[PDB]
Amino acid sequence: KDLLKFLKAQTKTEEFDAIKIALASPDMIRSWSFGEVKKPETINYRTFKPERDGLFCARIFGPVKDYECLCGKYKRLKHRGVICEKCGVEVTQTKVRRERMGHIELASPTAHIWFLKSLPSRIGLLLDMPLRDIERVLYFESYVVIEGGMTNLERQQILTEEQYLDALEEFGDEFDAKMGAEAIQALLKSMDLEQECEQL
Amino acid sequence: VKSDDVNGRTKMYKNIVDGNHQMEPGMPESFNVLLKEIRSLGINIELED
Amino acid sequence: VPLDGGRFATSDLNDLYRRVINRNNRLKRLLDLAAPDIIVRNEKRMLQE
Amino acid sequence: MKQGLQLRSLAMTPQLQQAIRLLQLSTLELQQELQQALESNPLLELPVYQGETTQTLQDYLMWQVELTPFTDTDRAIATSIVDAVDDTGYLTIQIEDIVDSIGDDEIGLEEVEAVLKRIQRFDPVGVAAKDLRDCLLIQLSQFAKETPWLEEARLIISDHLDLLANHDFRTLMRVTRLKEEVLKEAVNLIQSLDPRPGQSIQTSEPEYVIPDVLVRKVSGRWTVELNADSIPRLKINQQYAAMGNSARNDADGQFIRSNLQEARWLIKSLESRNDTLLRVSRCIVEQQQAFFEQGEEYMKPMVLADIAQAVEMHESTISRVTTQKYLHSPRGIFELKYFFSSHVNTEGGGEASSTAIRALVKKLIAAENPAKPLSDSKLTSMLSEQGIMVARRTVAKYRESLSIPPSNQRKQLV
DNA sequence: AGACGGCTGGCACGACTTTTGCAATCGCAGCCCT
DNA sequence: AGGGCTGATCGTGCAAAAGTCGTGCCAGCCGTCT
Repeated sequence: KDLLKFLKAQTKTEEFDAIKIALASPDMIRSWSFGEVKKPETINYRTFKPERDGLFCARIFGPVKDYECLCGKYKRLKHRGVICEKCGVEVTQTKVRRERMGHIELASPTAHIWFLKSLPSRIGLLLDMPLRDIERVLYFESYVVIEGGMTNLERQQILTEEQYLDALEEFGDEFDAKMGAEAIQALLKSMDLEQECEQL
Repeated sequence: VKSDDVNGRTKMYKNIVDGNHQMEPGMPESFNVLLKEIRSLGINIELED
Repeated sequence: VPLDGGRFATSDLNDLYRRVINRNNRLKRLLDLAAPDIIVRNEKRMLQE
Repeated sequence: MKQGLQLRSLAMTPQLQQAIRLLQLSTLELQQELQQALESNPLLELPVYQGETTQTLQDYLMWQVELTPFTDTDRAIATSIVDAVDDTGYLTIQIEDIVDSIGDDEIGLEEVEAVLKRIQRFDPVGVAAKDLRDCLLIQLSQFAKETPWLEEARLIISDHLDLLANHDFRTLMRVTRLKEEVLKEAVNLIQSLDPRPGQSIQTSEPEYVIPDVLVRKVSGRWTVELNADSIPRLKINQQYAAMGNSARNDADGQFIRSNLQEARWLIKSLESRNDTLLRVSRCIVEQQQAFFEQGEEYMKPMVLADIAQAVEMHESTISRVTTQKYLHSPRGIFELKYFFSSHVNTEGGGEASSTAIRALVKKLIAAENPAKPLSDSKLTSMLSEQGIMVARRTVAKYRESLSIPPSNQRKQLV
């Protein structure tokens, strides 16, 4: 970096005309996701130092107060793209420290308190094929039928945990039935709204 | 100008001292922070034109 | 928001990334170990709760 | 009495040995290790904030740099100077370090020096001092030349720092040829040059201490209480404990039982470390209550074998786990090894130590002429008068340990 | 205007500490090797 | 049909080589008054 435009590039703004608000897919969600921190610790009065992969942790949530790092390596504002090995965090302006959220995966779903709670209970539309059954499906405790025409069960059919076990025992390995989402929301995930729109 | 985010305070002071008397629309700096939100940018259909 | 200086007392600024990394790493480890459906499901419930 | 038949155990090695080795570590060393271990076990258990501003510390210097007209490179170099400033207020990393970290040929020594000189005295005067000395020259030059004896002070500050370092006023007067005691006004003004103008704010140096225990000296007999909040607690996941016996699969039960055994061994290791620490700490606080009360000057010769014999402490587990224990008491924050003071000779059945000697030597050098400090021979005489009998060899050696100038080198013009 | 003198730290030896590097053969009996 | 052979369990020290302090000891040096 010639440093003749780095500060110049630091100050910028957009028009933001005709802004839209809508959902997305997890790709951009992890595109925002950058770091990985482990601990819930707030601050250590033992050394008055930031938590290591904790809250307000280094190698996470953006730069450090100075261009100096928490470990101490590559401590200069002149160092722009060099990443110290001791703790990997971008050494730059603290403004980006406000402009860095994270993404938390934990690899599994649960209840969305988005539907059936607001003045409009989108539940039915939100759960689509489940139709206000996504909340019940948020328990991984039914493993309802996913597919299976050989078994006398619809693909989008409710098979509670006991119902799932009975189907697996009776229909053998023909009555496919999965959970997470458990009651109906997985079959919602395996559904097409075009037929539902035509039927409605 | 009239509040809290001293971030463009430096720009305002520099412009006034230069007699520039100029400001940049930018973003509600706090709505730029609300984008920082955006369900963690989860809602960014923002079609900035 | 440290009022007294000795203790910060983060006024509603807790981080659940603790739970995030805990559950994700535990799930990654136990997944290779064919974890019980019960433990996996409890982690699932608390994971997206 | 004699020999015939009769008579009749053993310890464990490797796994128990590893668990024991974990405890000789530091407190936070044990805490981070516990976190990393618990990362595995499935059977165990108002956007931001700010300080003084405009008065914004190093960031105030960064802002005053952002408060002046400069290009992208000038601002970047000023930021490199400001961010590379230590808690003493001087430029922590020089221009060369910033150039090396950047690796940019466009940023040059001349450009960096110009940007730093533009940021030499803005808020406050003498920031990023880059080894304050030319910072002192900058303070003198920024100070009005109408101040009397300013020429003498500037001449002294130019290249006579070494002569003033030894407090050799005679050498300074002979070298600079300054009028004797007329340069005293200049020297006093140099004393009031506001060093650490950066540290004035940058010395916001925070205080850090995590004593492993607290000695309340509760009505005498210094009452040592273990830092239970600083003592971690190992919890076993009882849900896993109730979810393994019902496991009709033997492999899951075996893995759970092995994990439980390992976790129990670890928790027992931590608890044994804590308990042995508490017992030995009680023994030492009994031994170092005089060190706790009167202080390091009255710090008795304390040793582990003597303490182990005195308190029936562990003969070798103690020698292992003794590392890294800290205590907060009326004296202050003291290390575990800091409690034990070396052995020194004392006649008439009395006894002597090392920390006692250090504090006594500090007092004796304090009890010396400001022009002429106490000789190592004089320190030996003082120690013998105290009954310590340190002698000149150990006196000079400990004064070196105390890191103070003795007589012929602390000598100053009165 | 060179020696005194204590500094003052380099150098020394042992004397107290100290850290790591160290797990088994059980126990039968069935299974594998011969 | 007979031998090998297997480890499921078997857990608060020490010891050992090393290091490191205490105290001494020693060698040059500078302030100075000769």
